[PDB]
Amino acid sequence: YSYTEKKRIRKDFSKLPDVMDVPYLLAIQLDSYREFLQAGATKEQFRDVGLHAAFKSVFPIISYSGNAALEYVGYRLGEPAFDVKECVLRGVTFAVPLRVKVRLIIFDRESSNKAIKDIKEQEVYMGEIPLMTENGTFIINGTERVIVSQLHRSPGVFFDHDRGKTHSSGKLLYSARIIPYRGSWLDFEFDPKDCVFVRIDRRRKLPASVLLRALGYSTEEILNAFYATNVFHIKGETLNLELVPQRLRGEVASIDIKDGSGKVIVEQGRRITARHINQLEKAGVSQLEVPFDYLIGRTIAKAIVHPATGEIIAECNTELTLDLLAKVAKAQVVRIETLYTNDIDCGPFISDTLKIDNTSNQLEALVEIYRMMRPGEPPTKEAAETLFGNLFFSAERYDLSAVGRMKFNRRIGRTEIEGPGVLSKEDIIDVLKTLVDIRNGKGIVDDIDHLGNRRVRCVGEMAENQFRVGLVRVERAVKERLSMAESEGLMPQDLINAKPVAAAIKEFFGSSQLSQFMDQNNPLSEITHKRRVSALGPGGLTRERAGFEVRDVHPTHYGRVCPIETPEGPNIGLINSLATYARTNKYGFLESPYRVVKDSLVTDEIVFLSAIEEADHVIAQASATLNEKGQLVDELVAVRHLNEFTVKAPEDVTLMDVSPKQVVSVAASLIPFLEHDDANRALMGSNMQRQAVPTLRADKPLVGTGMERNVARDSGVCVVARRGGVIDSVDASRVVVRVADDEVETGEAGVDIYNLTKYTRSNQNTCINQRPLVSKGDVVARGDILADGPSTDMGELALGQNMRVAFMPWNGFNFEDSICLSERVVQEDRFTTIHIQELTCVARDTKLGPEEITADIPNVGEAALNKLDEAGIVYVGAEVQAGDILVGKVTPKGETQLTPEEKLLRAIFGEKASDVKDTSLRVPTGTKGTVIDVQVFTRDGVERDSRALSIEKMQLDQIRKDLNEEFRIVEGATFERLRAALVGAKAADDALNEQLEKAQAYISDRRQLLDDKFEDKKRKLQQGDDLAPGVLKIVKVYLAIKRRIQPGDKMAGRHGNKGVVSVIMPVEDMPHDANGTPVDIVLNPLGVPSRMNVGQILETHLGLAAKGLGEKINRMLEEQRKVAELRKFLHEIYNEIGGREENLDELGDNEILALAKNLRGGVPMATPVFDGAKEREIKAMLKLADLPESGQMRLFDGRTGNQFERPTTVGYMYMLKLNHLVDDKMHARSTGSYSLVTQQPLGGKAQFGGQRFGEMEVWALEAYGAAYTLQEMLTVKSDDVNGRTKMYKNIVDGDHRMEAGMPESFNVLIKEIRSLGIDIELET
Amino acid sequence: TRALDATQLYLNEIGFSPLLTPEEEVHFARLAQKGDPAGRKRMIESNLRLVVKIARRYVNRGLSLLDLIEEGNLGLIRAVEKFDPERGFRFSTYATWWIRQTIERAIMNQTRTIRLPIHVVKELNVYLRAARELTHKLDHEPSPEEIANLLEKPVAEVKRMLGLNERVTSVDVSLGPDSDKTLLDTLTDDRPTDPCELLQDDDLSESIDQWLTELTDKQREVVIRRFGLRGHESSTLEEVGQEIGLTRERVRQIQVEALKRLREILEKNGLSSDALFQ
Amino acid sequence: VEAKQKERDALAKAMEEFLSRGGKVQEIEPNVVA
Amino acid sequence: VPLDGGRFATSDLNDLYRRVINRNNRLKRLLDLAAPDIIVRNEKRMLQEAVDALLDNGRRGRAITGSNKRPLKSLADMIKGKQGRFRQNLLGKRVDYSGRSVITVGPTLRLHQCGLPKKMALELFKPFIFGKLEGRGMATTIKAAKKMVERELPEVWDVLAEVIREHPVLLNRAPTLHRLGIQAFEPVLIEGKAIQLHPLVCAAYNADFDGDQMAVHVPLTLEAQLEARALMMSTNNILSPANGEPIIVPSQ
Amino acid sequence: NHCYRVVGLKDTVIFADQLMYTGFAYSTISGVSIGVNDFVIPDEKARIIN
DNA sequence: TCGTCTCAACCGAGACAGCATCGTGTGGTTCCGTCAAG
DNA sequence: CTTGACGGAACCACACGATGCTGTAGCTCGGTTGAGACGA
Ligand SMILES: [Mg+2]
Repeated sequence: YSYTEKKRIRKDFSKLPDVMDVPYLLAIQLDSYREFLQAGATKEQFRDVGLHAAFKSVFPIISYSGNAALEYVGYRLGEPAFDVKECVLRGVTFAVPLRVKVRLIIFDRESSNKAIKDIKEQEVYMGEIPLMTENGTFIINGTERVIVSQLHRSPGVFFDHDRGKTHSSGKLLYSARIIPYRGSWLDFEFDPKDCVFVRIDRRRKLPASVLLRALGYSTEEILNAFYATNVFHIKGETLNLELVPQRLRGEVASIDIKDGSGKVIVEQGRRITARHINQLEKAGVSQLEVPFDYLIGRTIAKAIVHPATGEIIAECNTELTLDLLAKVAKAQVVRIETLYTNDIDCGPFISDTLKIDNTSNQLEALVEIYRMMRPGEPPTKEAAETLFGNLFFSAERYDLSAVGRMKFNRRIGRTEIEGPGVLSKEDIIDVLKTLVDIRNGKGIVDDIDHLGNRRVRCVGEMAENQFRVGLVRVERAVKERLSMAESEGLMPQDLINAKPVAAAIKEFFGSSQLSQFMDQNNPLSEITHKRRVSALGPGGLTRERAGFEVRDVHPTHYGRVCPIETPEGPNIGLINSLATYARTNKYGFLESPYRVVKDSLVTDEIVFLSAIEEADHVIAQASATLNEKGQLVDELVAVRHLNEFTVKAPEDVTLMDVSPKQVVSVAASLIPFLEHDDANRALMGSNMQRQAVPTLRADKPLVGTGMERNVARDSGVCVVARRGGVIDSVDASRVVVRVADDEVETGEAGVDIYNLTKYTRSNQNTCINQRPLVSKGDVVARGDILADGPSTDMGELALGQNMRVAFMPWNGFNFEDSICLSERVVQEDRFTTIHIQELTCVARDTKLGPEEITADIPNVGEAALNKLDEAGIVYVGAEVQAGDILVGKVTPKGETQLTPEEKLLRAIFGEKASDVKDTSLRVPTGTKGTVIDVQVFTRDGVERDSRALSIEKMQLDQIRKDLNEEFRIVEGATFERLRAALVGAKAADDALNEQLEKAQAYISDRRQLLDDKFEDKKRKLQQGDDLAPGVLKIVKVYLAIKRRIQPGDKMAGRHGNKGVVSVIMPVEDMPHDANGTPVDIVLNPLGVPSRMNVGQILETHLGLAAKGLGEKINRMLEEQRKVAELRKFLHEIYNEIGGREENLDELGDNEILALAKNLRGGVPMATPVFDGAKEREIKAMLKLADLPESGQMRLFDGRTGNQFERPTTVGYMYMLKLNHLVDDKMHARSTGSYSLVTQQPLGGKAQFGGQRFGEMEVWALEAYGAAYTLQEMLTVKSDDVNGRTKMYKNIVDGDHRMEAGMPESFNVLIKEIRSLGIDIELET
Repeated sequence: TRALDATQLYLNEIGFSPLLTPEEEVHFARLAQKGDPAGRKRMIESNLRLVVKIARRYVNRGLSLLDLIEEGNLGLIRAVEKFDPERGFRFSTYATWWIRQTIERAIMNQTRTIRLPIHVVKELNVYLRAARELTHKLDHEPSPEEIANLLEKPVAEVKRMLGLNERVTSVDVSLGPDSDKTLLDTLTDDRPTDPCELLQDDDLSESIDQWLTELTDKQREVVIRRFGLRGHESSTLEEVGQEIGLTRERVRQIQVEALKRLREILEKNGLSSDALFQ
Repeated sequence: VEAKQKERDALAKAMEEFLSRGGKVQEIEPNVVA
Repeated sequence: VPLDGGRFATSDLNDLYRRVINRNNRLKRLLDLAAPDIIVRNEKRMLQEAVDALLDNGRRGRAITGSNKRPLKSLADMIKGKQGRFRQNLLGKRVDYSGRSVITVGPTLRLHQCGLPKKMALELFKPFIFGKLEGRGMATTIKAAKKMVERELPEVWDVLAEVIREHPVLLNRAPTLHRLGIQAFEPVLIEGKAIQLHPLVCAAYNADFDGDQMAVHVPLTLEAQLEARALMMSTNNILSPANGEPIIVPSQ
Repeated sequence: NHCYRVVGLKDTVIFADQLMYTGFAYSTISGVSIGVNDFVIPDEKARIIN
């Protein structure tokens, strides 16, 4: 029992008991980072894939025409010296070195143990490690970016149908897309005219016989082993045939096969049935007599070269004819090798593909694959062989992991799961056998929309591939540099280069699409952006490449891929999510656990089951009747065996579900009543919850799902307790806890600091902060919540707030799906939000004059100079209005060519002719708030501003203050430990002296430790950071806008009901009941029939019941009753039909008062997704708290006062706040600066541009029969020179003439057309 | 089918280049000295293997390989044009040095948009070479402080020298793979091209024209002739001493009292310093 | 895959035989360029 | 243009034109030395691929730039730009006197009027308020006019409300679906930042109040206002262009 | 559509706001809501399912 | 026995050093615009 | 209404590298085109 559960317990309604606790959410990226980095390991590291596996495949090298070797035992990880809270405010991006030890061993180039000169030394730091935090994110140059799990196609060969318009046939085979892990993309297309032709990226179509002859297999042996295995002889009655009963099954025999010494099997014109097959099986006659007319349709496998004749009488892979059989008879051929194909058997398409284009020589295939790669070049056998080896056999620019060989072995059939990483010709034999088996029709075709055909990758494999590419580039550079060098003439450190791997690890996080910016506006976005499964990026399908193939789901995703979590817009279906209980495998495969059930009893152990065995095994349903004996009471349950739902027997199943929340992801599972909603609007509500923003007062959610505390625990913004103990002092800047004597070491017992995250900037310009929820003098446990982040309160996830909500169309304010608020939300500041707005200003150095932070700026009034100091920066916490100068930036100018009007207005006012302009940045329109802090970065060895000195002195006194308070708490812990030690038998004496000396040594070690920590902080804060070149000082001011509720804000609930508020209506216009609480936010009753979600009504009914119980316990606490009445009240609450009771455990004085003070503001529920609360417990909870049972309240009309002749429904709806406000989208522009290619306005002049008046806008404009505004908006608003001037003069003077003129768009067009030399003239 | 490319066609065309003994090149250089259009043609059509071997080393640059083989044969023909056979050595090293000079000129003139002379690109090349040498032992990002300490140069000087290296990217390759919006419509010009700026210019011109027409004649004349606003040139009282007033102090006092009158009528018209210069 | 692993094992065996057959280890500095 | 820190911002057309300039200069310096046939064939082929990279990109040249992976932009990418083979004036056209906002429903307003907040009403009527301020006789300048509309004075609403009651505005959804997405209305003077709309026109918009981004348009001359109140005022386009049913459809 | 076709434009659009206003007022003073008793479940549905 | 009528792939969109002037920095006087002083 | 003094441009000579040139020699779906097929 945790300490947070004593303050808040959740009334659950799960009729099914919980058999498995919710696992770690971000463990996949955690152990992927642990496998790729290998920070904590022994001297014998793991042999799995990663940076060590990428280094061990390349680092043993041999010099061409020389003797050189490089050995390594391992690498050494670097120590992260940059603090996270100082690198988000300085810009260090978590730099961490990585040094390796290379052994340069030389030889005498004779393959013997002679001249063994080994030089074992540590090399330079190969790049910089990312060094991500424990939360699962890493900072990339100030901002925090995360990786996305690439859900590309699985490595291997698939065989689908792909019926399209290009084939123009009902039954056709698709192209075999061989997909390796990196590089060497090969294709195998099946031609419709009984042929097979491979394809390439840029080359044309090539036959499969040339590919086999280039791989190494001869055409005759491949044509023999491809079709069948049958030999023909000439013995006895002029021919001898080997009869096969398997090939003759289902074939209409048109000839006589009466051989067998007077026993006829099938007569002429009789179909071969199973009786003739059984007769041939019981006879066993291997020799049959056929006429010579049947041999004409057969095709030979190899060339028939008789040794007596001396010439080739039959070509390789050719048909037999009436003269060819006579030639083979007269040439005295003993054994004839030919293929046997039937209509009921597989069609001989491989022989027809091998017989095409006369491909029978190895040199012809070599020059064909040389012309396919480099056409029109010098045909060389060695160069083409080396190119084919580097493309197929060698690992040069080609990396394939073992999962592709595992998928190929699972496809073609093999007992060994692990295969070789290099491709061979035997895999080509398996894939040709697989494609002719697919063209025969046996087996099942693969589905490209399956979970097995879409592998979920991570950052580790792609990072290892990029590091391997950079490492083979550095190895090629070192081999090119050390070609003519020697051992004593060169150096092992100077020959290596860590620059290509540093450039590769730079582009892997800076210019890669997979390392996009992390959505940190909401903790749900923070936990779901790690678990995104996107198909885009390199080696995947983009938005236009999706079609109708990867946007659909197969029922093999039972507990693996959640389809109710994808971003709405232009990409739905190809970007997927990861489920809750789904755990990836070692091979990167998505697997889900299942409960093994026998015929009589139910087992306890759980095994993670893959997708390849679920197609053969039966999977039952966990939502079944159980009589507490381990058996199903029903005789028929909805099960699935062949990836399709059906009905089965309870003694026939073998597996069932673990939990019903294993199929849904963590985005949609936070919405209650998922089984009452449709997946469309639940997906929309999950998307708006992922795109949510925090609030000011974090009110706890009324109707909860139970996993709110779990998703608050796994979130990195919360404060997790490493060790338990009592809490000494709680502060909003930092908290400290004591360490008990059980879970502690000998020395340095009490050491626990927790720097709370102050008001800093997120990625979507929203504020983040940590609020403590504990007291002084209380004990905690391991993993306890100390301080909750934004949109989290007192240990649970608390995103928005709740208010009284009814379902009524009220005066057209909630017209279709709109919102009508009340004055309580603006008077109590409930759903208001505060954004932190960034403003990055640079102070660069130009060639005509440098810039600096100088407060003496020309054209500055009194209201601007009063805010800024003698330095040039506004003070901490000043009110910033619209159109205020914040930063100080003066740029010089020379030869400005000033007008006489400007010097006249300068000489009238008597001001000095300042030749230095003012290019200081200002706020946009609609921003009027208060700044909180400013972060300044300067270069190393440059002049520093006095505001920078004030900032660094405030930071150093804050750092010294927290160092002093942690030194104070550790010396208080040491003194209380010594005082608890000396009281035992005080009245031997050598031990006490020893312990005092050990305590003095410990406190002096802590003193010198804080001295070197302060020295490190001073040497890290006084130095300069790596900034952009040409910049003297980089400042950034953090402006916080205190935004309130305005008419037009975005408001949506939890079930996908998007709406906009209308105005600020008062508290009296809304209808009220007889109790005294008027309704606040009124919704429309169209959200329930149109959007297919009835969970609105159930959620608002449970919210009404929860507010009834909360008001009852509030008036019970007001009435000053005893604790026996409160525990009887909790007993009659927690003894419903659903869920379980956890009463009679908490103490009355502490825990009961704690749960009262922490549950007076509402109680949370705990409902599952597919076996949640039924309606009868909701009717009981409505009827026990003096509320109507159907939600049929009787309300009073506030507007007209007439009594309603109908009962209404009110309640409480927990809604969310969105990042769809008006202030970030408002563009305020009347006149904007025109562009350079045409006279169209654009941004950049401290004003946002307009919208795109493209083709559809002007099409809808000329939809009506008008012509004057079409040219007015095209020659007056844009694309003119003097037309706007004469029209403004006509507007100012008043008279209108409407002169036509000549626009500049015709001038741009005539220049762009006469750039090609085109005669254009006017007739007139 | 056949290849519709140029590099393959060039590689097939250069296959007929012979490589005889050095006495043939000695005789060709002797015949090219007196003047004949056969030895120069043979030297330009029989020595392309060294040209393509030079051009294969300068791959992955801001140019194309056709430009590299063109500067190679241009340096070769400039080497054999003014070729002196009195040394009696091989002209392959001379053609190699000429091709090195031509590829240095190609790096100088065909890489960056801003053109550079020889000395600044030479000091940029040795500075980037020194940075490449020191970054192998530094194992971090190259900063100008260590380069200035190693090269015995001031930090501001090497900062101004590295400031010339712009390395400008494209205007269509935006941030990210999905280039839904280019960088042409992002930034604007630095000059005043807004209709607000020109509108304020013409309104201020008409306003000061009305204020000069509403003032006295002598004050408007001394305000228009001195600054050159109302159809006047760039002349002053030293040039208008025989035009308006002979004494410079008298017309200077008239000018400053006219400026004070303009300031007081702007103050009475609702125009102050804070309302004009923010 | 297998050929690179066999070359790595052969190079490791040759380095072990060179280290156990009279050869020593030359410990160069971590930051040294020729 | 000079960028931040002495840098510059150039297009690829400068690079391709400079490259064909240098190749023509090398042609000029090579034609005057009695050159053989093979090198002038190679140089004319080089100029052919150079001017082919000048006019188009992505066919046979495949020229790359320095320290990047994206190909250069030819003059086809100046006459067209991005988004297929559509022109630069046809791909994007940022029109002046516009700005995107979010909409909301206003039920207390008629069909012949609407709502509009003052924060954008001070700028969408900026030449009108400049003409009225210079014609009535309170401020003949324009910089003091900008100062008094940015200082939030008390008289700016009284001098601004004359061109609010009887002045049309245009409003278009940024996802355009049909011809009813553009409309004409009459603003009033309200508080806040977002725009109130007519209730019975969102069905003609096919735009439920889901918090999208809708942009407004204000034409400059009064002739365009008269013809907009003739063509797309909501008392004129009552019938839908599909059939005989009205596009103003009553909601639930 | 019928009253639009028989009266023109101005009387239609002045009828439209008055009909919208009385519809808004009669929606405000109405009292319908979709509840848990709104979705009536017949007892023969489980018989059909079984 | 040959001209014309389909027919399936092909392609493309939504280094180093030296030589001969050279161009604005760097004052150099000089003219100009202004500041006291009667 | 007169007089004499200092700070800021204004071409211009001097000039310090600095421009400029030169020699060493080892996804679906529509317009294009080559190829088989049939009758006068
Ligand atoms: Mg919407």
